[PDB]
Amino acid sequence: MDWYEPGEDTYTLMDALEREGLEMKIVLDLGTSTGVITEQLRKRNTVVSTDLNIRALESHRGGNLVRADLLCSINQESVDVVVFNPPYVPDTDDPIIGGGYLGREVIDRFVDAVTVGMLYLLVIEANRPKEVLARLEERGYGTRILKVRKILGETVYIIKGEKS
Amino acid sequence: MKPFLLGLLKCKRCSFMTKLILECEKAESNDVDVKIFNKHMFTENGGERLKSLVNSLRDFHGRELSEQDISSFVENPGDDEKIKEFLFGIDVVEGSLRCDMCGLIYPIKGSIVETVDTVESK
Ligand SMILES: C[S@@+](CC[C@H](N)C(=O)[O-])C[C@H]1O[C@@H](n2cnc3c(N)ncnc32)[C@H](O)[C@@H]1O
Ligand SMILES: [Zn+2]
Repeated sequence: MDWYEPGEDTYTLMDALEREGLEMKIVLDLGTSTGVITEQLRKRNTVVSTDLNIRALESHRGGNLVRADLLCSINQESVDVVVFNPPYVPDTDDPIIGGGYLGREVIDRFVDAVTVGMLYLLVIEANRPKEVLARLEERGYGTRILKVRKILGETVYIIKGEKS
Repeated sequence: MKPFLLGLLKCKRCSFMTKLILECEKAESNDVDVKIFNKHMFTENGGERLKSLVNSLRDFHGRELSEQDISSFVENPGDDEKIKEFLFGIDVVEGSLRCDMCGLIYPIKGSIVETVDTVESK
């Protein structure tokens, strides 16, 4: 695939975001791909959308586009919320979907760099959601599993993280 | 890229905040939904970032700011109708962002800010 296309996983993240009613924030849509989540977010927020995949950015629904590797080029002090449907697929290092060992390599890199006040992260059962929660706690985030949903292939967990 | 992004981007090499300086090959005006920006980034040093942007875009006449517009915004940041219009109402399609400390360059190509495939200038 040239870029990651909207799937049941993305729609469960979108459904959870919808119920939260995020409004009046500066939101980073990390791994925006072609911007399906950005499209929903920009209705109530100012959104910066980033991806490693230039092809997806070049066919983006539209927004404020940055090609970047996670958050290194982002000033996190300026961002209220980060939303991330990450490459979570175990045992591949495909640049779009691959999460390598446990499907957790990008997730783990993200958790160890994230400092914004609030985050929404999607994970699957194979990533070991509890280890993700734990790592987030270690980073100062109070966490909770906003939503669990079985989809075609696996079960999706939406993690909400917030600093006190 | 719209200039409000200058409140959100940073050099990925320097471990402290630095100033990213804009070079603009071409820019288009954009119609001015939610427009929130990091006001403090544009107020500090008497509106340094704004002055920097105004200089970078001096050959672009689609939209404009003035000494006064900037000074007054620094006074009353609550009155940012003109600032928002400048920061959200312009899109740099072709250009560059340069870290003033290490000279790292982020090309801007087709309005996308490229922070992965960088250029050195020092
Ligand atoms: C599973 S896809 C999610 C796409 C989209 N937001 C959605 O929900 O449908 C993960 C996305 O992260 C991007 N990605 C992979 N590694 C990245 C990285 N290191 N930094 C930023 N984005 C990355 C991929 O290109 C891909 O678009
Ligand atoms: Zn630098």
